[PDB]
Amino acid sequence: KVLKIRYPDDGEWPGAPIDKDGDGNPEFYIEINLWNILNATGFAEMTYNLTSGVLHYVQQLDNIVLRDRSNWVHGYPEIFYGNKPWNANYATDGPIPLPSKVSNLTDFYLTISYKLEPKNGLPINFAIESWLTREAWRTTGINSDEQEVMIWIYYDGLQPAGSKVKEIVVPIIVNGTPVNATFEVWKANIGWEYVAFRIKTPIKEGTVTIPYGAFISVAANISSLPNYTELYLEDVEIGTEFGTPSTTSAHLEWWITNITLTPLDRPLIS
Ligand SMILES: OC[C@H]1O[C@@H](O[C@H]2[C@H](O)[C@@H](O)[C@H](O[C@@H]3[C@@H](O)[C@H](O[C@H]4[C@H](O)[C@@H](O)[C@H](O)O[C@@H]4CO)O[C@H](CO)[C@H]3O)O[C@@H]2CO)[C@H](O)[C@@H](O)[C@@H]1O
Ligand SMILES: [Ca+2]
Ligand SMILES: [Ca+2]
Repeated sequence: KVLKIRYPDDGEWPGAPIDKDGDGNPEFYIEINLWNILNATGFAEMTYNLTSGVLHYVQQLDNIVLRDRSNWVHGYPEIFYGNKPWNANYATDGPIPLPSKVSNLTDFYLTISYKLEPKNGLPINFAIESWLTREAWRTTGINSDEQEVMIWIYYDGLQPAGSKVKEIVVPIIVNGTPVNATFEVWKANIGWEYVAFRIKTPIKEGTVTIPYGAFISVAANISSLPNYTELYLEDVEIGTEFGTPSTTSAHLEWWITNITLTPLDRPLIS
């Protein structure tokens, strides 16, 4: 009834599938993903109560030494749907067929109910991201003709990579009320093309619905990549990046009670 992963007990890369019907196809996949931490004291723990429906992340890390300061953040504990293209983990038991080529995909809403509690001014975000790859089922990383898209609905003390391009309006739902929100658009070349959308009014808790195609359509429009609509939307990842090169302790807790992807009857890109 309860799934738990823990760093450092489970190794360098704790992770597990959420497979509530035990059918061998996960609905979601969880990872602690401390990808830029070389060593730390303390622990990080992610639990998922299958019975009550709550994901709870608890982190108390100290003595943090990074693998590369130039990566800036320490890690990205997360839950995702689809095929994460950095490893052999995947979750495909859901209504949206990911991976699929962006030219063939439905638009969809993403709704998340959550609460964030970073401690002591820890720099964090709450970021949704997707990777867009040239092959359908990538498991060995990302190339320079591919894209990373993030959507930050909370942040404190972090800025996206690269340069600010523009601001856009995206209609979202916040705590049940539809509302025009503003997103900053940022773009970088970091070994692949990176496009980030950073809300101008961060939301530290509640229920938020976003239209995924509004973001992928702007990412397509501003891209420098050839043949963009041939790329595959591999996954949708939801997690909190945290830390800076100056951060040596990182205590954080969060909860997610619901993630829903709702297909629409319209193309992703418009
Ligand atoms: O699963 C076990 C296998 O793990 C392999 O290592 C993987 C690791 O699982 C995976 O989680 C890691 O992914 C990170 C990716 O989350 C991160 O994304 C960044 C992004 O680059 C950055 O631009 C944006 O700002 O933030 C994102 C979130 O913080 O990117 C880094 C690459 O820079 C990824 O490392 O990828 C690992 C491989 O690099 C082990 O290799 C394997 O042995 C093991 O069996
Ligand atoms: Ca399943
Ligand atoms: Ca994978």
